[PDB]
Amino acid sequence: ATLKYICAECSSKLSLSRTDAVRCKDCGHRILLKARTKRLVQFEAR
Amino acid sequence: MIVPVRCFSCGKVVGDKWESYLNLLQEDELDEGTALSRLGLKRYCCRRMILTHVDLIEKFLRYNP
Amino acid sequence: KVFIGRLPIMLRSKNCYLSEATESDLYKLKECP
Amino acid sequence: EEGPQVKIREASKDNVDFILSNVDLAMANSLRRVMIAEIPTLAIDSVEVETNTTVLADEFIAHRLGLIPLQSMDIEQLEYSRDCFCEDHCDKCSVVLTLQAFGESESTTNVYSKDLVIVSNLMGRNIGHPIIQDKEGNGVLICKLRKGQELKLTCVAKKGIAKEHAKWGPAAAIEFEYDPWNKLKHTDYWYEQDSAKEWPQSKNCEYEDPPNEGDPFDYKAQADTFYMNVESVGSIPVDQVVVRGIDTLQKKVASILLALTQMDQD
Repeated sequence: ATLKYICAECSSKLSLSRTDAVRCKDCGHRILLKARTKRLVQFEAR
Repeated sequence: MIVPVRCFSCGKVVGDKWESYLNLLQEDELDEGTALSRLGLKRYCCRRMILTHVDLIEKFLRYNP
Repeated sequence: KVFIGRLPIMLRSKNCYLSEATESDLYKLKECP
Repeated sequence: EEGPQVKIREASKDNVDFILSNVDLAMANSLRRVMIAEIPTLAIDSVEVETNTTVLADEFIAHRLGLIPLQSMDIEQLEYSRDCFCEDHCDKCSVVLTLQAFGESESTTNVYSKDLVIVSNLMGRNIGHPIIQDKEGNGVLICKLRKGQELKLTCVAKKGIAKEHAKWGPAAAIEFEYDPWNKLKHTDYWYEQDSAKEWPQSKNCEYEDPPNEGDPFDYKAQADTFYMNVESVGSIPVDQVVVRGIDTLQKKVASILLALTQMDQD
């Protein structure tokens, strides 16, 4: 049900915004990816 | 990095024969060259395909998310 | 006792955590073995 | 019967060793090529990746899915997208396959072509079925994944042929030979001392009578007899890969007569 970022290790849908620093709940590992986009992407089969 | 489905040069399907071949090695303890002929790979083109591919994926898999 | 700058360490040297670490150890670190 | 005849030698579900006799070389080959590049087939040509966590990148898998052979016997009754009046595809010109996987197993889950699912109406006809010949029954390993790695796709297969891409061609290889004992001297063997010994003999020498020294050089000799052997992938039974061959080729040679006509009115 919706999300944003991710733990680069404990991969746990996080999410946030301005001034909320850039950490995680427990393990700090301030890395954070950004997960996919809902809108399906289409590809060439060759 | 995963088996190559189908042979470059020639064209013949070859993506399934991975495990089959890989098994003819650990279990039925055989020697390459023969193993292949048994899997049906007769001509070097679609032969070299298997005998070479290095399954990196397994190494890839071993990371995390 | 006292702080006097930092010495950029070399990878896989005595001071690198990797020197001690093992196969399985690394992957969980992300560093390719 | 009337002209160019055959004498099938060995023959299985995957090969069709045989002998084409009394035809022109041009024709032998003409056919050969036809078999290789222009036999209509079916295969994936559009992957709508919804979710993927694997180590194989999107377009990677994609490519693979295309190669994965699909059923195509009734192909001849599934219009090519480009002709079906539907804005971008329909059950009347396309097949839809879905793919879902999840890393439940605490030990590497394999994604095989058998995991494909047909979700479009087949309209009752052999088509779009991931062809399997694997002993176990899971053919072609698409890709692996670990812990909680997912992979939701959706494919659309269409007609298409080895000209537009090989992933369509059914051929996969085709033996071809003739004059096993160079009688027309279509070659000049390279040697160090003696051609005969250094240049191996072909299993196909037997079926044709040997040389006979003394004899002068036969010049009026042309080219009867060819020892083909249409192999196959599976999308089609080795036979059709040879019939539809002689067929498609034939249709073309017609659309030239047909065009020669729509051109006589003016």
